[PDB]
Amino acid sequence: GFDRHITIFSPEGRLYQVEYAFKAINQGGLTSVAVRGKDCAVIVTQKKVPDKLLDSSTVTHLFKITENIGCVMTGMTADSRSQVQRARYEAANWKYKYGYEIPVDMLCKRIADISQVYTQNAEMRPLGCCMILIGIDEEQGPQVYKCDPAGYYCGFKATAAGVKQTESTSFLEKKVKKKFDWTFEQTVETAITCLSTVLSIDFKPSEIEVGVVTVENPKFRILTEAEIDAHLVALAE
Amino acid sequence: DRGVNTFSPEGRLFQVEYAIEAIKLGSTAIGIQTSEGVCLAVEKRITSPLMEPSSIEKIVEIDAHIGCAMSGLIADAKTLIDKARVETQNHWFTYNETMTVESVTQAVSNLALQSRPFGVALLFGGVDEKGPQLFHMDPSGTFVQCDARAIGSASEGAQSSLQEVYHKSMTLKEAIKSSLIILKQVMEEKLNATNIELATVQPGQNFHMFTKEELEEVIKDI
Amino acid sequence: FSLTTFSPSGKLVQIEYALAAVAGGAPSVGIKAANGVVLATEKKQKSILYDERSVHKVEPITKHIGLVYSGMGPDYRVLVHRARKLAQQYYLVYQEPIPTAQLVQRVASVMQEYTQSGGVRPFGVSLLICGWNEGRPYLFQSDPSGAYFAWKATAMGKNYVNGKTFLEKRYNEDLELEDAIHTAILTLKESFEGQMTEDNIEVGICNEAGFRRLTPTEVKDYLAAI
Amino acid sequence: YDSRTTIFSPEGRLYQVEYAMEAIGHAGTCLGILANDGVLLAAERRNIHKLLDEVFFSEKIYKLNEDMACSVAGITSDANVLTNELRLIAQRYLLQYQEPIPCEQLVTALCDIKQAYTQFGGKRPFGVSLLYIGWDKHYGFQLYQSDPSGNYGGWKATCIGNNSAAAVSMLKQDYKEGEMTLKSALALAIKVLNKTMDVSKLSAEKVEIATLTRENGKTVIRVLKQKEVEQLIKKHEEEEAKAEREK
Amino acid sequence: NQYDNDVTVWSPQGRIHQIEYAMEAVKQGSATVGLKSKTHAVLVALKRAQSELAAHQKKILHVDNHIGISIAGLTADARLLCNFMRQECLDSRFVFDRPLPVSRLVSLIGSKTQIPTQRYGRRPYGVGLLIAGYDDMGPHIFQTCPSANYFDCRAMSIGARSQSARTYLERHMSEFMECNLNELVKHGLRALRETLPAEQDLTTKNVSIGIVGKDLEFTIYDDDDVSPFLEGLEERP
Amino acid sequence: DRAITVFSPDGHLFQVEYAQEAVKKGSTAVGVRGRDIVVLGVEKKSVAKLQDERTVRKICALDDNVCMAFAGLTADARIVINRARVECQSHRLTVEDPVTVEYITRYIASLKQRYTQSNGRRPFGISALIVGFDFDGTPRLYQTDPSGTYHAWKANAIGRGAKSVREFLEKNYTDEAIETDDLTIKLVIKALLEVVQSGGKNIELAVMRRDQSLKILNPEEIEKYVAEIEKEKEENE
Amino acid sequence: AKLVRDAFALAKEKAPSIIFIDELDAIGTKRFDSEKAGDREVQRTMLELLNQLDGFQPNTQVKVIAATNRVDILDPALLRSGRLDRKI
Amino acid sequence: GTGYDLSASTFSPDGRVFQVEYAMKAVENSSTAIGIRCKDGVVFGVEKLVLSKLYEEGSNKRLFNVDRHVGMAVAGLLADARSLADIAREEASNFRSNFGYNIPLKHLADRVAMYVHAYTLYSAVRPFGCSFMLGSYSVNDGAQLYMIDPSGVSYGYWGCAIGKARQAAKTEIEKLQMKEMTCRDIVKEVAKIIYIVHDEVKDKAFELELSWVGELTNGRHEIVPKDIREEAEKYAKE
Repeated sequence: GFDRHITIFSPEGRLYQVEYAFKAINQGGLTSVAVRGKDCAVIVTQKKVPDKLLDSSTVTHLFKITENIGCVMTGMTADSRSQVQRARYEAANWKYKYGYEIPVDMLCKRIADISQVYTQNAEMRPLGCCMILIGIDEEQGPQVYKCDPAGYYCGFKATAAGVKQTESTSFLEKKVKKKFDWTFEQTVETAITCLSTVLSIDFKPSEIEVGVVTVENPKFRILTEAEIDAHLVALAE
Repeated sequence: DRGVNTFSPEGRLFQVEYAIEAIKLGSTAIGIQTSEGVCLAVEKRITSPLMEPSSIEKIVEIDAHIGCAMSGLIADAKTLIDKARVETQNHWFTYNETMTVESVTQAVSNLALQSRPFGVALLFGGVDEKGPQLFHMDPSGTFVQCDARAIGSASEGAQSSLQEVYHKSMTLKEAIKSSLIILKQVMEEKLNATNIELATVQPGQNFHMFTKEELEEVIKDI
Repeated sequence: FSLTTFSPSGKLVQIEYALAAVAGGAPSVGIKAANGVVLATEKKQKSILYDERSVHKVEPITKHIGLVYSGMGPDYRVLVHRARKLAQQYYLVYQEPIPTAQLVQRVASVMQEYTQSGGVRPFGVSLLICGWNEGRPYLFQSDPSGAYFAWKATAMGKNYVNGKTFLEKRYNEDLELEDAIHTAILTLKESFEGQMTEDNIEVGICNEAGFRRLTPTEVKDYLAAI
Repeated sequence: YDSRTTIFSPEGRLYQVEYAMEAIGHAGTCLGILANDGVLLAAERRNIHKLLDEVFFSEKIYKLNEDMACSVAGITSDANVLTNELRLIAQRYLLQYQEPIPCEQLVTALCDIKQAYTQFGGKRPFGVSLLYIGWDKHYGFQLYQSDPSGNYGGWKATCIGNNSAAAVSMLKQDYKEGEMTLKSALALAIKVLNKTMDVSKLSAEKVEIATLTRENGKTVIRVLKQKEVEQLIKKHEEEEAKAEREK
Repeated sequence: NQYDNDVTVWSPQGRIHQIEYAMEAVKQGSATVGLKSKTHAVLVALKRAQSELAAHQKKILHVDNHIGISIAGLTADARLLCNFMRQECLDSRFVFDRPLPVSRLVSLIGSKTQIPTQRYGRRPYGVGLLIAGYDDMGPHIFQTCPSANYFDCRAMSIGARSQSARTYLERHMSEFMECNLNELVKHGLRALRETLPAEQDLTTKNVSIGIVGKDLEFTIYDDDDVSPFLEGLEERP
Repeated sequence: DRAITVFSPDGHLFQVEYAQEAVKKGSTAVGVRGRDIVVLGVEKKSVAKLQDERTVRKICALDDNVCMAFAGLTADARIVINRARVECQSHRLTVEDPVTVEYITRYIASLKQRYTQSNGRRPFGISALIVGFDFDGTPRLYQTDPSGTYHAWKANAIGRGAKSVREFLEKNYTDEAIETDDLTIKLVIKALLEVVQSGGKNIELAVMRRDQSLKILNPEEIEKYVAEIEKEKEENE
Repeated sequence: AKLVRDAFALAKEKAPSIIFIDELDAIGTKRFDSEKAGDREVQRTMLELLNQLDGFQPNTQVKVIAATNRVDILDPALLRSGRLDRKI
Repeated sequence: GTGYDLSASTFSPDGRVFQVEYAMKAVENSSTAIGIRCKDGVVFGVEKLVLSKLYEEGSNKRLFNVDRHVGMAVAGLLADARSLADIAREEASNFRSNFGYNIPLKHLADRVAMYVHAYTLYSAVRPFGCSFMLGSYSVNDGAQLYMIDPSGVSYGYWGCAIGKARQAAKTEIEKLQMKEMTCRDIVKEVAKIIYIVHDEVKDKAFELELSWVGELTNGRHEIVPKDIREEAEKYAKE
């Protein structure tokens, strides 16, 4: 047998190991939402902090890969940090080999290629962490992409990952089907209300951490407590 | 279990408890270390008369002052004996003197388990500054100094007989006859010169074949 | 062990499972016309959240070599990257032949690192190759384990059987002009469930002038009046 | 019972290798017949789906060297790499000695590589058996058959296909050494191919044949195209009609 | 039991089983004791004999003038450890002309033996080491188990039926610092004699003594050298 | 249970045993000494009308004074001859004296032992046997078991029917019947003739006359020797 | 499950009895669920013993004494105040 | 279970790595530990089982010095713990050699956690059976404390515990009011918490290994003077 134990093709014609890793992303108890807007792209994920002995300063799941690209990680934290380190290394190596900064789509493609190498062979195993990376790209506007443990890198406008990712994707599909572009107030509010409807806790402005990349202002802004509180007050008005 | 490296659940890894019991399939060999020297007696156990007796050899001289008797897979014993010769020659070349039999046995034991472990037991015997010496090396990379050792299919019975027929102040003349009578008791056929090989160790002589069919002077007394 | 493996008596069980996997569900039809070759596939993205101009199913390996594929897209990315590297290496070794159709057979042959060195797990994608730098077009298929087949019209989707039946009944034929892409779209229509649109259908064409992935404008234009 | 390739049997058989060689009989069909002033190969085109274009110009018959050509009968994945390695070996010998490689030496090298593949390491045996026809200065026209076991054989009339037993029986029944010529070899090859292929009146498309002939100090390996093949078919049909009606 | 097959695999109940089996290698071996003093370290090893004709084998291996070890268990991968320790000590002599301190050597041994406990296809070194050394901080006695977890000890014994020797040492460990060389050696001899059944008794041929001191370099005493220590045995089998 | 190159619970080496039993599949091989000539035969009985008898190569030369014969797998045997021939040419390059039969047999046995060692290499299921005149006049015969060993034999008798032919040889291996070259050849016949039918031309004999090249007996002379054997059989009522 | 029922039934029918169940660790697993053994068919009998612990609540007869070596190998099912409570 | 908890490379049907789920059990079984970030430093503390009085004064100590200002308090399988401590020492030395100055605690913890994740990712090698706290102080960055699980990642901790009784220690840790208490009373309180955790109720007598780092030691992570902290042990006893 060992069809479901190693990274080999099943007799039915499937690959069960990556199918298990995708559910491993669901394992861990977390969700994230990515929304692309008219000019910006925002990502928000809940900050599940058990007990205050932890440092809320460093419990984050979102990081700066480069000066303009920011990721959010969903799944096991160790594999998440390993893939974040790999993405930072890839961005730096691209900037060294090619003068211009690495496009977010190319970075997602490289990470997905690494993950596809992982699902190839049998000595190693795929990393159970799904990464959603955003960044402003010239002649393209805001750009959002998702790289999965299989190696399929895609996703745009509104995309979510986590335990209750299906409900968030459904609500975001309803929102994007409603034909109206989101400015840099509506995109953030849409993401916040999506994640709030997914998990109804009213989202006290301490349990989420939102990352924003706009066009007029580049860079991955990890908005502070004041900014998220102001956005929450504006939304709940 | 079955893994050559995995330890047993009780006390000691397997597949080497299997390698050590390869002298059981091997033929009997007995060596006596006396003050006069070291007597190495083995059986050739020729299966057919057409095979040349000189071809079947279980005692090979590692050097002029070291003799070795094998018991087990002759194929593996060839490699071990070749490594022993190479180590002895390297030591002599480096230090311009005769390598001690204990050191040779130590080197061969080091090379014994480093590849599936070798399944042969060796009876090294030679002269040194510490008189004549004999060492029993076993497939599990272990060597022990011994005065009168038996090895082979019936190592138990031969060793038990040697335990009571040996005394601490014997000579070569008594040692050879004791080894030959024991051998005749262990084996199935008689101790014909074409079937029994004998090796002698002397402080002032190199270790040569035992008189090459003129050794009947020792088996007629038997 | 570390290569293409698992071959019992008279069988290639692992290869057969790979072929069951590449059955997929993306038709990705290919038609070799007199003027050129058309590789048309279906991009049926889940919901409208995904994008169609972000990822592509048809990839130009070189100037006039286009590529379409089947199930296991992540494997297909690595395979097309390897094919691009191999074609570039051939063009660098044999400098300036404008190698497309005298290379299409060669690049298909060098698709032996594709499967003959499987990499423990064999690739789960079958790919169709088009090239027209010989005065004549070429359509080749490489499967998860075999080699070049030199097709004239075929499909590699969930309904590839009935797709191929439609191709032969509709007479892929030999006198057909470059605009056999209409027949390719019709063949996709048989293996399509929905109102196919410009972003839903991606097609690349390779004629004697070169290869070009048709933009949604021309895809919608062809889809009009169907 | 089978396990990792490098094993034996309680009796002492290489059952993996035997299974592979028997599987070679399954699928594919090639036959080689050696005659004076010309030795030829006949191959059965398995898949004749009308949706192909036949642009590779050869599927079973492979030109491996100026003075030789082969025909595989195993899995195509190993067949391609084996043909590439065989061409590489032949051209390496040509570079080293500045002389066409003798057929026996080439076949021994290939069977050595196959024996190595079935000998050491956890690597599958090359599940492919191929014929070779060629000409050299020492032995003239030669024919060789190599199996995945790596034990080649110097044959003069043999088949390696599915109904290889029936084909070799038909050859043995209607083989005459010495008197055999290139045209008679063609007739015998077409007849035995018609015997081993159940559908009578075989089309020129389903049969691919190549003949190696010795021109003036030069070896010519001509694959017989469709028109010549069907003309041979027509001559064979005339012979069959005359033989059947004359009774 | 599946989970006990390999060293790499981890048991569901906690610690892995192969290393626990490895500690049985030292358990199935001839007994050996080792005790500290104010100024000397003494090892008393039971030279187990195959038969009366054969010698009593070799124990208390020699490492350097100030360090000596006693093996217990699998003798195959024990001369290897002896060679490693000799090589490290000689490297220390060659690099900075000073005797390698025993603690650093034991740490090196633990680090070296830890890797086989994690690398697939490598069995743990199932050897119990009783290292006696005299660094600048007086004598030292260290016990190295195949689990690569060394221990420092005032007086420790390992081998078959070594629990009785352990109990005797513990009950008499209070009067160990203030003891003469002969007194401490006799303490060790009494400890080892209590290990074997009443039929067995200490002989000059079946015992070995390893003594290292401030002015006394490590020396391996046997039958003629042991006889002065063996006198005044106070034999209570 | 276990059939790999590891020691079995009762000892032995079952893969090596299987290789040693594989020689039974093959053909008989006989050969004798005599101080005047070594002659060895195979007696192959399988030749179809369409296969060339040249390339059977059941006996092959090494250095025009050493020849070997097949018993077992043909491909492994041919690889053995190729490697052994390369080594004979090497031992002719260095050590300018020509190769000795014992040296090449030792090399073949060493190669077989090396291939039996380790799990990767199949243990060369071929039993070779080598005759030939040495540089110092004396012709010798060695027979190499597939495992690791070689033995100098007066008669080899290896292959199918080995037991019966070896019993026949050892029954009447008369040196007075050896004497002359013709007597030696006729002794090899009527011994190999005993195996299977041996009717028309099944015998495939080989000849090495002192310093002459490898002589392969012509079929007509083989029939002549068979007739002489029949004449000797006659007049014995 | 049937055995334990009639044991309780026999105990009820014959005086205020002493139900001395040995190897409680064997009866009840610590819920350390692996696919090697999930205590699936023994959870059958465990809850059966649970529902018969309250059968004799009125008139307070037939005591249950469970003997084991390691109490930690039990889930917080039998360690109940109306159920097994006196751990000694 | 069965065929899925055999190698770390085999994912569970639900998407879990059971090899690390069992490696965490060794940490849960081994002795406990505690590390508290005081107002101007970090104070460690570990109880160690003296399994036999044959052992000398506290050896194979659970506390380690991985760098000049950084210390590691580890629990679990102690041999692999020492190997990982050697790895951390090598990492700190390499960082000091390359980038100069002293390795920041967050970066050191991230690198060692990535190394541990590399060991738990593959199949031939097995996950480390140890969990440790890395504590350090500097004037520039204050005091930091990161805890690494046998497979998890470093997390910032005001006060953390690992080992046999994690919840029992953490309850009183959260009861203690940190962030305004000097490291002296924090030493006293960590000793108090460890003695509150059971020592001889079902085990042998325990020794108190306590570590120090802070401005009172100007960095320079060192073991607290045991002679003068025996009275802190006495206060903990009361």
